[PDB]
Amino acid sequence: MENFQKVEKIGEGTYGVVYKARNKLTGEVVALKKIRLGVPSTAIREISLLKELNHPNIVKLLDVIHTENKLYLVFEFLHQDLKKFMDASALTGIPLPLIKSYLFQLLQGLAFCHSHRVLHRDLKPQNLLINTEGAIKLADFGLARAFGVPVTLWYRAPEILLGCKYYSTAVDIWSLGCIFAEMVTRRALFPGDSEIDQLFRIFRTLGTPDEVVWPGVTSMPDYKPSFPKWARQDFSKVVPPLDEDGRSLLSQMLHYDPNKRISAKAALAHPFFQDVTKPVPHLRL
Ligand SMILES: C[C@@H](O)[C@@H](C)Oc1nc(Nc2ccc([S@](=N)(=O)C3CC3)cc2)ncc1Br
Repeated sequence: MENFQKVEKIGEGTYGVVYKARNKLTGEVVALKKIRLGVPSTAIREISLLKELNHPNIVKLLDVIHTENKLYLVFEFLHQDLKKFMDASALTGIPLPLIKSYLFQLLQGLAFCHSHRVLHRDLKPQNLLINTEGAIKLADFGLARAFGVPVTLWYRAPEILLGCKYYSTAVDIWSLGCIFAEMVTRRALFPGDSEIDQLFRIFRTLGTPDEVVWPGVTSMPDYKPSFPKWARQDFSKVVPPLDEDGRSLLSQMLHYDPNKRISAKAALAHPFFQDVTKPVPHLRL
């Protein structure tokens, strides 16, 4: 920490506080994360593995600093998050080709991390970071598991909400699916204020799941036979004015059954991405 000069606080939550900071002697400008507490050894090993994990759509973890029995993480700094960018574009909306770029790259990031069996688990607009060049990257990949972390529910896959202890990479596709739809419509897709309300907002839109669409669902830990039975709605109603290609890909990203939910790899090949390009955004910094 004495090697770093804090500039401003840019975030807070699970893992504590995040600062924009300058390395007092290199001059490099970084994002510094102080982890919230010595540090268990399994957490050190796992975070060390994450440092290896380099890809253009993943926020580079530059340095792990474990000292005075605290853990600091030093990340590359990007200048804006997707939430602020969505708020600033709320009057016009983000152009579809930039949405498509951002989705494509984000699926590239997941594909990569998933091929290394690394899971995000807590995707949200504040974890997705952009630059002036038209790139977008995922921040905090693998932190949940490295740290054994057990509040925004809005992007939570139904299998987590119904009490699956052993969930898969499919939980990140679900989240990214809810973010895709939010970019398109300019409203959060499932804005739950509690876990049951989150679940029930999902059921009211996609239909109450059952054994036919999701084998095994009724035996899940927090499944209750007393759940109300709502009928599924048309995506044409959910995400106007996304085209049929985009709606087809979204529904596959929002399959109830995690084994039927599209992989990031397969999603990259979806016809929605046939005319993808890489626009640059208008960022006001
Ligand atoms: C993912 C989340 O904890 C974050 C904190 O981490 C990072 N944040 C950033 N940069 C950054 C994040 C937010 C904003 S913002 N849209 O202006 C916010 C309203 C103030 C600007 C830059 N760069 C690497 C990391 Br890692």
